[PDB]
Amino acid sequence: KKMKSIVEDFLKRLQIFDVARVPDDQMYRLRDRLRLLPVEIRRLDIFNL
Amino acid sequence: QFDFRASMHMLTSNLTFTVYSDLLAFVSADTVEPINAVAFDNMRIMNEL
Repeated sequence: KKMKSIVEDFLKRLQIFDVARVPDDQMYRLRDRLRLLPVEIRRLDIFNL
Repeated sequence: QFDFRASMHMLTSNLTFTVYSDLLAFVSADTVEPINAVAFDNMRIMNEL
């Protein structure tokens, strides 16, 4: 699985940015920084079911 | 002058065979999917995905 499309839709819905001129590095660099964050309590308890 | 006993021989060879050039046509060749390709350390190249 390639996770460019997960972080691409992250920046579409934050309405400020223009995604068509964002290169590929900043999407896979935003990934490696957003992966260290802990999952919050309501979406994590769904997964454990 | 022509001596018959000194000029008659008995030659020996094979019956039949076939000579094949291009030895690598007897080799079937397939390739793993390129996303799953690994280097010498059995670790995947292009860890960027």
